[PDB]
Parts: sequence; C-alpha cells; structure tokens
Amino acid sequence: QYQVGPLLGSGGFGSVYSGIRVSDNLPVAIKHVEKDRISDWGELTRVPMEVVLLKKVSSGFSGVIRLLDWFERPDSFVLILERPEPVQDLFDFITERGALQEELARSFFWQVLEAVRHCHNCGVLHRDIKDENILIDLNRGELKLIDFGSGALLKDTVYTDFDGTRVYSPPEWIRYHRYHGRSAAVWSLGILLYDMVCGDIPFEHDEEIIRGQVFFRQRVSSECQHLIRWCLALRPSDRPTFEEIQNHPWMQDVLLPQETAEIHLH
Ligand SMILES: O=C1N/C(=N/c2ccccc2Cl)S/C1=C\c1ccc(O)c([N+](=O)[O-])c1
Repeated sequence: QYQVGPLLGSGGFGSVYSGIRVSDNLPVAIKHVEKDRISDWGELTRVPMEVVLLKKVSSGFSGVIRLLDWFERPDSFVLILERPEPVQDLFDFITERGALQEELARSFFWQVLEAVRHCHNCGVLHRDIKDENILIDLNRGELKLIDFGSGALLKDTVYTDFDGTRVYSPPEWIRYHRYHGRSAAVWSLGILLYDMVCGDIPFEHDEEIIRGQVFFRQRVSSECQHLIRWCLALRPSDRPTFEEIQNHPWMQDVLLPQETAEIHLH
C-alpha cells in the first residue's frame, strides 16, 4: 500500500517516516508508536487515544493534520497521516529565519487559533501546542497542527495528567500538577506567540514560569506585548478566551494564507 521513504523524525511519541501512497502517489507520513508507551486508550475496537482524537477532528478543514488510515501490529500502531509537500515546521522555520515579522506572526498565530478552536469544537484538547507541532504548507501558506499523542478528550473538570512539553506548560501545572484545558491551552499560545516574535521561548526554567515575568529581547509592538502578557497571566481566569484573543487589536487585518505565502514564503 505505501512506499516508505526517509525518517522525518524520532522522539518520545514514536518515529515518523516520509511515504508515498502507491495507489495515487499521494504524499503521506508514516508514524510508528510502540504500544508499550501508550498510556491512554479509547474506542469508537481498542485503539490509542491519538487515533480517537484524530478521527474526531477529521474534516475538510485543513488547519489540523488528517488521519488517512491506521494499522495495528503486534507491538506497534502505524498511523498514515497527511503530508504537504513542500513543508517545513515552525521550529525549523524560526530556527533558520529567526524572529518573524508581526504581519507573518499574526497570520500564523491566527491560523493556529482557528485550528485549536476547531479541536475544542470537536471535543479534543491538543495539550502540546508548539512550533515543533506546527507544519507549514509553503505553497498554500497554510498551517497544520500535528502530534495528538499527548492530547485528551476536552472536559470542564481539572486535568491531573500532563505529558506535553514542559517549557510550554502553565505555572498551575508546575506548582499543583493541576490545570484546566482551555486556560492551559491559552498559556501555551502565549509561549508560542512570544516564540514567533522574539525567535525563542520566554521561559526555560520552572522558577521563571512560576514568576511569569516576560522580557522582550526583540523589538515587539505594544499590542503584541499586551496580548502575550495577557495569555501568560499567572491566574488562569485572568487569561483571555479564544474569542478575546481573536478580537484583540493586534489580531486585526490578518493576511489570507495565500497572501502570506506570496509575501513571506516565496
Ligand atoms: O501527527 C503527527 N505526530 C508526530 N509526531 C512526531 C514528531 C516528531 C518526531 C517523531 C514523531 Cl512520531 S509527526 C505527525 C505528522 C506529520 C505529518 C506530515 C509530516 O510531513 C510530518 N513531518 O514532516 O514531520 C509530520
């Protein structure tokens, strides 16, 4: 069914390879996850939650990665995922190009917000929003959310489990090992937006996160700084909602994805 290509990445959430669907030469990604590292299971048969979550967000909307198929092996699960070509993740993009212009960051952040709003609307919490988990369709200027391997079903009660990225985690998790989905998601969005406009994350140590003092190492507008400091409110209830973020003055007059490519990506 699939012609396997080179390894696109390896880590805690498995190994991911480049692939070709022999049927129509469709570009795909082949993700392998060891069953022994899957703590969360669900159904709709017994599959990892990642498969469950991915099928809930599966749609015609292109802000979230698409699950094409999956397979069960004796000791692993194999995910066949959408693969844009060419593509580059936000981490490598910022790593090679540095801090993004606010016009480009606005377009990107907007697309991320629309994707996470989609997940939440579908009952899914991603729980690992970051530059590494965002793909860029370089031709269409469209962003895609990837890696749902640390995500859970969205709920209104407290989460006592977390296995996402620590430097993107909120101060309520660091201290109390407790967080609520939406507020915690907004925090990671604040970390992400800072990362976009400054070229790196604001906090590296637990002590910095608890304190939540944001220092700008780059020239950033007052409105962007405001939105960032707002998302990074210590008290979760002082954090904006997704509506309040997208009605923020800095989020005004966003570029269409195709405009974003012709100006910034070509
Ligand atoms: O849903 C997903 N979870 C992922 N996790 C990983 C992320 C980094 C390294 C290894 C793994 Cl398994 S990758 C992934 C989807 C992708 C789909 C297409 C694609 O080109 C890529 N990519 O380039 O890494 C990734």
